[PDB]
Amino acid sequence: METITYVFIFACIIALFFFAIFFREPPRIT
Amino acid sequence: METITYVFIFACIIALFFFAIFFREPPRIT
Amino acid sequence: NFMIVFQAEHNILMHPFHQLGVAGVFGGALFCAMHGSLVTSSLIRETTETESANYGYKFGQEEETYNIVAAHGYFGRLIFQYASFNNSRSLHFFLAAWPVVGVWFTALGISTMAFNLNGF
Amino acid sequence: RIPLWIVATVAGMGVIVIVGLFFYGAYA
Amino acid sequence: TITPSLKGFFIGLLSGAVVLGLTFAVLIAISQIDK
Amino acid sequence: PNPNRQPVELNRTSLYLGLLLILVLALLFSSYFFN
Amino acid sequence: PNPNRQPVELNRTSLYLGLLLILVLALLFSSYFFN
Amino acid sequence: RGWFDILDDWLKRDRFVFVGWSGILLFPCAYLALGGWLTGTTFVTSWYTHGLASSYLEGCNFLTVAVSTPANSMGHSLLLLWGPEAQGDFTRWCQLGGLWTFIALHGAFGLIGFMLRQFEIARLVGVRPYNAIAFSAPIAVFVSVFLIYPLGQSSWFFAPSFGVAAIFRFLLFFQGFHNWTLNPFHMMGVAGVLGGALLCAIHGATVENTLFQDGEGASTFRAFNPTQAEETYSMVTANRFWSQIFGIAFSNKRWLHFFMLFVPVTGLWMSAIGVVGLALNLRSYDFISQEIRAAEDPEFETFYTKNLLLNEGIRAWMAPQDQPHENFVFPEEVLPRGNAL
Amino acid sequence: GLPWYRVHTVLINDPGRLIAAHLMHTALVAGWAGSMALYELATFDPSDPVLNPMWRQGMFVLPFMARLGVTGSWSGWSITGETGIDPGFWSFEGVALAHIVLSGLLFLAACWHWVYWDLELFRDPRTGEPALDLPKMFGIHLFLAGLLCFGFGAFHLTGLFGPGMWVSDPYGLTGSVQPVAPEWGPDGFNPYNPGGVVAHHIAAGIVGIIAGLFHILVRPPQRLYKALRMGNIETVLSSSIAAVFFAAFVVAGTMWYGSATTPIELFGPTRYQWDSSYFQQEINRRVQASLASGATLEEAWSAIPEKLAFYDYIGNNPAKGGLFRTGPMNKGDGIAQAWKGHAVFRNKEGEELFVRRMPAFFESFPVILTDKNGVVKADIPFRRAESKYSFEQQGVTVSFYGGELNGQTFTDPPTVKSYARKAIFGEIFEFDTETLNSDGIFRTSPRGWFTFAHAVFALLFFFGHIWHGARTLFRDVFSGIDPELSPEQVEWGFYQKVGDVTTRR
Amino acid sequence: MEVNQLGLIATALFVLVPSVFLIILYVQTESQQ
Amino acid sequence: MEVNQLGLIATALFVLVPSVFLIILYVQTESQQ
Amino acid sequence: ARRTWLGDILRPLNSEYGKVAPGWGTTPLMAVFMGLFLVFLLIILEIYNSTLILDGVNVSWKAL
Amino acid sequence: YPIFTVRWVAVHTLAVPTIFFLGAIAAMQFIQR
Amino acid sequence: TTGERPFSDIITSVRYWVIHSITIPALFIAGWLFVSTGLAYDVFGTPRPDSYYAQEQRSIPLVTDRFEAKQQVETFLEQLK
Ligand code: CLA
Ligand code: CLA
Ligand code: CLA
Ligand code: CLA
Ligand SMILES: CCCCCCCCCCCCCCCC(=O)OC[C@H](COP(=O)(O)OC[C@@H](O)CO)OC(=O)CCCCCCCCCCCCCCC
Ligand SMILES: CCCCCCCCCCCCCCCC(=O)OC[C@H](COP(=O)(O)OC[C@@H](O)CO)OC(=O)CCCCCCCCCCCCCCC
Ligand SMILES: CC1=C(/C=C/C(C)=C/C=C/C(C)=C/C=C/C=C(C)/C=C/C=C(C)/C=C/C2=C(C)CCCC2(C)C)C(C)(C)CCC1
Ligand SMILES: CC1=C(/C=C/C(C)=C/C=C/C(C)=C/C=C/C=C(C)/C=C/C=C(C)/C=C/C2=C(C)CCCC2(C)C)C(C)(C)CCC1
Ligand SMILES: CCCCCCCCCCCCO[C@@H]1O[C@H](CO)[C@@H](O[C@H]2O[C@H](CO)[C@@H](O)[C@H](O)[C@H]2O)[C@H](O)[C@H]1O
Ligand SMILES: CCCCCCCCCCCCO[C@@H]1O[C@H](CO)[C@@H](O[C@H]2O[C@H](CO)[C@@H](O)[C@H](O)[C@H]2O)[C@H](O)[C@H]1O
Ligand SMILES: [Fe+2]
Repeated sequence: METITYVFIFACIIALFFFAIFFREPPRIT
Repeated sequence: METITYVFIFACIIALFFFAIFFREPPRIT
Repeated sequence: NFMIVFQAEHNILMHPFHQLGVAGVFGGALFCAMHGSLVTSSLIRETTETESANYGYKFGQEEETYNIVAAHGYFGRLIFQYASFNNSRSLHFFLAAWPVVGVWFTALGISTMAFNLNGF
Repeated sequence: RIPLWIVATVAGMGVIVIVGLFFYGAYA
Repeated sequence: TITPSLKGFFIGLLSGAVVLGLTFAVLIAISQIDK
Repeated sequence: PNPNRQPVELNRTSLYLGLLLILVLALLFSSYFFN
Repeated sequence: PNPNRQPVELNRTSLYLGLLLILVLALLFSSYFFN
Repeated sequence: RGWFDILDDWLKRDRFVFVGWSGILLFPCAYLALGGWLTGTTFVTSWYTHGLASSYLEGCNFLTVAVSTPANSMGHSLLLLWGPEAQGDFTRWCQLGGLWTFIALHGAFGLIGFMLRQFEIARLVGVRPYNAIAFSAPIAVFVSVFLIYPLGQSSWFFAPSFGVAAIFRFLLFFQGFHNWTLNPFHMMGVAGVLGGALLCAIHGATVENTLFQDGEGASTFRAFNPTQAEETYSMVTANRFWSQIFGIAFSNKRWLHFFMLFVPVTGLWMSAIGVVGLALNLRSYDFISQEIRAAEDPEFETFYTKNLLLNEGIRAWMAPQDQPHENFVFPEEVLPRGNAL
Repeated sequence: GLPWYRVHTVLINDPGRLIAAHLMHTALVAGWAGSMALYELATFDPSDPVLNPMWRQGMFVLPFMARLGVTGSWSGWSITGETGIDPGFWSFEGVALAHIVLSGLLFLAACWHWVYWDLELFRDPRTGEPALDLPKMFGIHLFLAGLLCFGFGAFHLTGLFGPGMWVSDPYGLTGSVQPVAPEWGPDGFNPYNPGGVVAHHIAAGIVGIIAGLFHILVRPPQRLYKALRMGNIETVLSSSIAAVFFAAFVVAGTMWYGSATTPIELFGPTRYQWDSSYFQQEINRRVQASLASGATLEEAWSAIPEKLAFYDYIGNNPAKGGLFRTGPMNKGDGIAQAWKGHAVFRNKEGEELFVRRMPAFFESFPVILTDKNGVVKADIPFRRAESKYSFEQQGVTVSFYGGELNGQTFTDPPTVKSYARKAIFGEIFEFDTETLNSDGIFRTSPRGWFTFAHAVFALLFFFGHIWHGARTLFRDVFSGIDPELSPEQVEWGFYQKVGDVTTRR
Repeated sequence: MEVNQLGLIATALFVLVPSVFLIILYVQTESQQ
Repeated sequence: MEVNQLGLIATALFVLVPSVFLIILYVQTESQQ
Repeated sequence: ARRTWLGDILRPLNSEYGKVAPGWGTTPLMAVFMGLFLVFLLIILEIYNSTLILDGVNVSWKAL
Repeated sequence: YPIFTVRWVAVHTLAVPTIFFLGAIAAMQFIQR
Repeated sequence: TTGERPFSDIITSVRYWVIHSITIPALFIAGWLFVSTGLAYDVFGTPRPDSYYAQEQRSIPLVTDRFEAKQQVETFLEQLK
């Protein structure tokens, strides 16, 4: 379950990378 | 740890009883 | 453990007071589900499809929230017209009376088997 | 016509004697 | 070949078809007579 | 904008009922989870 | 009514940053928690 | 207008007993299930399948008559009258337990027909079909217990026999062999049934004791008009009473009646799930930690270990007669006794 | 606002986001398949396919991959027991990797369809409303399903273009993936005939192609369109849930009773093979055939394969587990190491005694030794009960033929009693219980777990079918019945026909 | 007692994941007006 | 490996309790207008 | 609504919403096929159930 | 008022075998045992 | 209501009594003769009080084979005969 935990946390981090890049709140001028 | 789990769930149930009685959404007429 | 030893010593399953109690609890569950389903079935349209139907009722409103005539028509067509309560007060008295009398009889059964008057 | 209470009493007595017959057969 | 169980299956199928046909024929006849 | 989006609600009574359901189910099934 | 109550806000950027902090801290400290 | 339309108008005509399209399935199947049960409990023995007398003709009473299950060597055979076991002979069909499968199959299709009747009447009357939704729970119980449970087991033999004392035997069998009381799905079933009985009693008493005075008589039943638009009882007073007595109270009547729907239906569905588990012998028979502790400690005694000993007694003392096909010969020294524990 | 249990109802009139949600579900399911295969590969021990096969190890998705032809791994092992070997790309790891990659691609497609929901294809050309022509959708999908079924039968299962499927001997000794020719006779409807599976897929695929063409070309009747509410996607959900619970009950039944698609080398034995003494009859038949040929008891019992003796053991019976006894079958009695041989019990006259075997119903069973007629000659008494058939008073000895203790004989009563207590389970095996901390309490096989999950799911989906059929047939009244509902419409003796205003008297 | 270790995490997640879900919904209901 | 078993629940709680907290706040921020 | 190349290709397959065959259409043929399907399901059920025993069809593992 | 109604059919299919069975059960009560 | 004659008017009718004072005794007599003449034992295969056990044996006649159960029952009935 140790390896499962490490891989799960890493996969959550990669999914968070995806959502932070492609589903960010867009910066709006003014 | 199994005894702690049972006592914890029971204590959560009693706390939920307290909040459901004294901090309920008040029924309003009409 | 209490149940199993009681069955061993008194044969409670063959005692008609326990059978009346089982009829009381089974009928109470049946009539609870039946009354709930018939009232829920005949709720008057007061909400949209997105809104929950429970918001159709206001606490303390004077008008009835469901059509008892439609529910009676459904239940009369389900069995026959005279097996259906047209009186809501009679129906709710029956709902109170059936499991209460059944549980009275099963409690008295436990007491009478306490004095060793056992089942058949 | 026959009064309804007469019919009800006759049916009740008939059902009572059929129950008594079944219980007599049970005890026998 | 036709086993005894296959003949029994044919008897059961024919009996079910006869029961359904009799039921629906009687219902259609009474429905036509009434209205 | 998608016009099919709708707001989601859960009142305090539903919160209390759901918490009671979850906690009672956990109290019932915890002995079997530990076994 | 209490006049000191104020709304609480967390934007999506703060959500992403907090999730990154929590997940990276968990990835760092999980080996030591398992030991 | 077409034979289908004329037949449809005839079937849904207002009369004393509604027929409908569902009646074609319901009335034959329900009538045959009831008539088969009465015929079996009146005339038909269980001598060749169980070694039991189970009819009025043999001398049994109302509590002890049953239409018993077929013999274990039948397996899960449909046991049709024209099938390879009975071969068209009605007498051998009755002797082999074919009446049990007759009643079970016709009762299953009758339950289907009754639920379709609920749907049909809800459609014509114009109400929501929540009565059919609620009736899904007795159907789930019947399918799990009388069909799925024997199908998972060795034969139809271990299904309940259609009788009072036979059902009591089924209860004791599940206690002794499955430890069915220890199963949490049965526990949720018990909670659903007892909570439904409680809800029935409490709602009826609450309505009857919060009635508005709408008539001059001391018998309040005549003070209700079915076509009245106003509530016959005070929901505000009932809510106040139960809030001050119990702490919480219903404040939404629609939620109250949905809850009355929800509790016993969910309980019965949970018990059906547990019965499916028992169909594969996936029982909640034991707690492994307590088994290990009892193995390593002779002085450890709880009510659960006593229940395990009682289950062992049930199994060993009832198995030779309840399962005559296995030819269990248990000598007196292998029978568990409390004076040897 | 929307209640929680209705949130997904925002998808009902949004075909693009419905496709996105379906793609997300498909990605989740494919990712589960890949990750489950990888977890099973990480935990699988391929060293002993005879006494520690995959169904003793709690392998759930490995038997399905093995069923359709995937027998090897990139590490070089095979489930049939071979080392070396070349599985090509389509090993267990290759299948798992393909599923993970598929999950990622479906996730990306779901993102695209969620963002670009407003496609002109989903809108009705003459009204501009979101509309799906459900009958022609059914025709297209049925044609595709028929094509795929026909291809699976004619190419994969046949072995024309594909690996074939797992077939085995009746006693699960020499199973392998083989090409299977279709069986077009009545024996194609034998569920234990794999040629029937091939013939089914060919014929049903052709029928599905024909029916898909029919449903593409011809429109539904107006009567059926109104009655089944074919403009409503919830009627598709209701009938689909109905067909799905039908198929779930079918697969649960065929898993529990056994078929050509549920071989015992991949899922373990059935409970009915223990009930009918199937493997015990085969073992006795082989032993008697060896004895009549002129061998002794030691040689006759030493010719029995260990796998066949392992099938004749109640710890491999799927009806012996528990609901909350988790993990593999090895977590129970242990990992089987070697057959101890056949135990023959004799009294002080040297007359053969037979141990009564435990039925699947019994959590515990007494030890009773009878002669060939069936009368009891010896037993083990319940705890401290007094006796007259005990092993000491009648001198019970046990002799082992074949296996590890071939030629040995034990006479000391505790050893003989322990061997009899093990002999109530059938064939006696040596178990390693320390590697997994085995507790000695039986677990069920993946056959039982599959049957349980799918029967429970089928029952719950019966409820789902009921609920959704009620919702689609009663769509006009599910926010409540008509506030102006006429009392004459629901009272008796006002209309001739129920619910028909035109039949007013 | 020799309990299943995963029972702990099972029970914890069985408490945590649905309850949190409800809490999320409840809190976002209170912030709407 | 012979790890501390509680590490699992520790890690899970270390993931779950703060992140859930943030999620709660975020969702109730999105429902305000 | 956004127009796409695949959308323009697939447009004829989603253009007949609500069009019906008048009256009863092919419903009797559908009923015949449903009855035949019911008979087929009964046949395979009683073969599996061993209620229907056919020559050359042994419903057992030993048929292989 | 018609006689051969659906109500007549239901009443008599439950009524005729009821009396046949009741006579059978009484004759059972006079079995010597 | 519904066009059927009320149950009270039916059961209080003299004509109903004069039809049902003949048919009901006829059915009761039919059932009594069904049991008393012993036709029920033959029709339903229920053993008579002297037909549970064979004269020599005291073994309960369970059927043990699926496809020979009919012949097994017939064999038991011949051995009691
Ligand atoms: C609502 C009506 C209804 C329904 C659904 C059933 C259902 C059933 N009955 Mg039943 N029954 C009914 C009314 C009904 N019955 C009535 C009114 C009677 C009194 C006569 C009986 C008397 C009865 C007996 C005595 C027995 C059953 C049995 C059965 C079961 C199996 C029957 C079977 O395999 O038939 C299969 C046949 C069909 C489903 C008919 C399908 C017809 C198709 C669609 C048409 C095509 C056929 C074709 C034209 C014929 C050509 C044949 C040729 C090739 C040889 C099944 C649960 C058996 C049972 O319960 O065993 C335990 C049994 O022994 N029934
Ligand atoms: C290119 C596509 C593809 C291929 C070749 C495979 C191949 C495989 N998958 Mg897989 N899978 C795929 C896509 C694919 N997958 C997708 C998209 C998903 C997500 C939904 C999955 C989810 C998935 C899971 C969850 C699992 C697999 C598993 C497997 C393996 C065993 C397959 C098996 O037993 O099927 C069984 C398939 C059936 C029994 C099909 C039933 C079809 C029904 C009967 C149709 C009924 C409706 C129909 C339209 C009726 C009309 C018919 C008409 C002709 C008359 C095999 C290696 C298993 C495995 O071992 O995992 C490692 C497993 O557990 N797959
Ligand atoms: C069809 C589903 C299915 C089936 C049959 C199996 C079967 C199996 N899995 Mg598996 N698995 C599945 C899905 C499935 N899996 C999924 C989806 C996952 C991802 C989470 C896994 C992850 C997984 C792992 C990680 C492992 C297995 C293992 C196993 C094996 C042992 C089974 C066991 O311990 O059961 C235990 C089953 C139970 C304790 C029953 C749970 C019953 C629940 C708790 C009841 C819930 C009641 C509910 C709350 C009531 C609500 C009431 C409300 C409505 C009012 C077995 C072969 C093990 C193995 O041996 O692999 C080698 C193993 O280590 N599986
Ligand atoms: C193919 C299967 C399928 C599909 C597509 C749907 C789709 C739908 N159902 Mg439905 N349903 C199904 C099967 C299905 N159902 C079954 C089998 C049942 C019986 C249990 C039900 C019972 C049911 C009811 C009683 C209701 C719906 C409702 C709905 C609608 C809204 C659902 C929603 O927002 O849930 C939101 C759900 C959640 C936010 C949480 C659910 C979490 C569950 C309880 C436990 C966790 C499950 C787990 C994550 C998934 C495991 C997968 C499993 C298959 C192994 C939607 C159209 C509702 C409706 O009609 O609204 C108008 C409604 O009231 N369904
Ligand atoms: C001296 C007074 C003594 C007070 C004793 C304390 C009693 C506490 C009663 C339960 C409080 C918690 C209710 C939460 C839920 C809550 O606050 O509900 C309040 C809710 C109010 O309903 P409304 O009609 O206002 O809600 C309408 C809509 O908002 C629906 O969402 O009442 C119910 O739904 C009643 C049915 C559930 C009744 C559940 C009672 C079960 C209690 C025992 C079960 C657990 C035992 C576990 C043992 C370890
Ligand atoms: C609203 C009045 C009653 C309120 C209390 C009701 C509590 C529940 C009691 C129920 C039992 C007693 C009924 C009331 C009794 C009552 O009010 O007495 C009076 C009533 C008859 O009164 P009428 O003469 O006005 O009824 C005849 C009508 O057709 C009017 O022409 O009796 C019956 O309905 C007879 C019952 C036996 C009928 C047997 C028919 C069997 C045929 C098959 C039925 C199948 C249906 C199920 C299909 C799946
Ligand atoms: C199986 C079968 C069948 C069927 C048949 C039938 C359908 C029959 C019917 C039958 C019937 C239909 C019968 C009836 C019976 C009845 C009786 C036997 C009654 C009794 C009663 C009593 C005893 C009473 C009681 C009471 C009550 C409940 C309440 C009050 C009190 C008293 C106690 C008085 C056929 C041939 C088709 C086919 C083959 C098989
Ligand atoms: C993006 C991308 C990618 C990646 C992907 C991945 C990495 C995936 C993964 C995936 C995964 C890895 C998934 C998973 C899933 C899972 C799931 C979905 C599960 C579920 C579960 C469940 C549902 C359960 C349930 C339960 C339990 C809890 C217990 C009790 C019983 C039951 C069974 C109910 C790549 C690079 C390739 C490429 C492209 C893109
Ligand atoms: C470990 C378990 C974790 C469980 C995770 C559970 C996920 C739950 C997701 C929350 C769903 C609610 O999502 C949130 O919904 C509300 C309405 O309800 C939306 O809010 C919308 O309606 C409100 C009410 O009119 C408006 O004030 C707001 O401007 C608008 O956006 C939010 O924009 C959306 O973010
Ligand atoms: C296992 C770990 C569990 C972790 C649990 C963490 C608890 C988190 C609690 C969050 C508290 C937020 O509490 C919520 O705040 C919002 C503002 O932010 C309040 O909302 C208030 O402001 C908004 C914005 O003007 C108004 O629309 C709303 O009418 C008003 O009440 C809610 O009334 C309150 O319920
Ligand atoms: Fe009410």
